[PDB]
Amino acid sequence: SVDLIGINVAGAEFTGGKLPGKHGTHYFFPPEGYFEYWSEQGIHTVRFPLKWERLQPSLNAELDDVYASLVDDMLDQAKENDIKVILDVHNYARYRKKVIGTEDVPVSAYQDLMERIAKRWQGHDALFAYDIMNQPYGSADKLWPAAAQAGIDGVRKYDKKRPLLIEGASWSSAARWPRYADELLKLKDPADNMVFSAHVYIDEDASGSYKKGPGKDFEPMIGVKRVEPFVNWLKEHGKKGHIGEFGIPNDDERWLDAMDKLLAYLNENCIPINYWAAGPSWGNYKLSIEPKDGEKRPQVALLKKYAAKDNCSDFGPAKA
Repeated sequence: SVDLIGINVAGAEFTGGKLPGKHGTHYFFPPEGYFEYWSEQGIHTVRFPLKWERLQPSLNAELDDVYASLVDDMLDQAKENDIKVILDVHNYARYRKKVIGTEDVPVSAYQDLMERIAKRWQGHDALFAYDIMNQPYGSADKLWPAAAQAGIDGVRKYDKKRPLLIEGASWSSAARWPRYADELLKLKDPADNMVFSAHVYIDEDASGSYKKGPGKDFEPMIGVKRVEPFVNWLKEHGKKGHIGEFGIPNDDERWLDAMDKLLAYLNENCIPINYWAAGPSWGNYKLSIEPKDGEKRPQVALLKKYAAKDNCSDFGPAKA
């Protein structure tokens, strides 16, 4: 099923400079009982960041036993709690800081990673989709379309059915999406099951850092206005879409109003969202919606309201 409302569950990609790092010290997978809470809240789709260097510390090599087994366990817990999982290679189109498509990181090495991910997990019922790369940006933008094709070809060697979530250049910006997405139109999927996934934050610079408050002339429609270029591109080209990241602070009604207006527009166009972020080890991080004693999470009420209004059977927007 295609749920319009989902959440990022972040933690396995934390402390990216510590490689391999130690589970429970530098990075964190869901503990036992984690998925039960979100399932009870009516949230059944999760986007799950993974760090490429931890899954595959040598290019072209077998996946790391320890880290890949933690993914096995998390997928098992998801299935036990009726959670659908989008695996996210959360790597900015880079491996050990080098862009996919340079001599350091050939596209064939990225294809190898995606083959191994699909080979290991295509048989797992909790796996819903592959978000093949988080936020290409900067020096990776030009080479990203060719890298995306290699990642698509990699998954399709072993999984010929599941959707592939294809992000865009410039941090997968929804607001700037049509400026760069021309070369994504040339991507070819033999299974014809690609879904484009953009990101949107509503601080001034759209980084999602929220260094300041809303500001005097804050526009409540800012979220809608920043996803319109993306949704209109989908309609113009007959494509399907998705929003892989959006989040807001908990400390101003203006943020919540903009979130409500955004969710209404996504609902009208059958565009799913993955809120950023839940996760087992966020502490007092400003964008965390994980429960924490004494910290309010008004964003969750909005996600629940729109989960009850989900009447879509597929990724939109519908061609009508």
